[PDB]
This record gives sequence, C-alpha cells and structure tokens, in this order.
Amino acid sequence: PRYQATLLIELKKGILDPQGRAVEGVLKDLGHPVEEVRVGKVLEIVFPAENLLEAEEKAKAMGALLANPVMEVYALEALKELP
Repeated sequence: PRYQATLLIELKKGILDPQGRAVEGVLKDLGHPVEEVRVGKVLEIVFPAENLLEAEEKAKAMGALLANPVMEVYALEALKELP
C-alpha cells in the first residue's frame, strides 16, 4: 500500500537554534510571549511498502539518512496508509 511518513528533523539539546531564538523574540514583541521555540524541518514522505511494519522500518531509515548525526535527531511523528 501507499504510506505517508511524517518525519521531524530537529536540533538536539544544546545546539544553538538561531531561528528559534529569533521566533521567541518576535512572538514576544508581538504580545505572545513564550518560553521556548525550537525550529526544525518536517518532511511528508509518500512511499509504497509491503505492510505497516515495513513502512515504519523504511520511514525510520530515511529519517536516519536525513538527520545530521551531531546536530539533529529525527522522529517518525506519524505514519499512515493512504487511500
């Protein structure tokens, strides 16, 4: 079946997040103060697979490929079969 993996590639703890800092700063100047903003990338990937288990496997593999070992971590936020 066709599946869609929602992969998040985010910065590990400690990694400087200029974009995030910037966003926090702005949100506050806009009357929406927040404690923290972490900016990452989200990738919606559609691909075929034998079953849901193999899909997760493949999804994870692509996440591991897209994530910078030192700077980031990936996360399979969601995985679902498509019509």
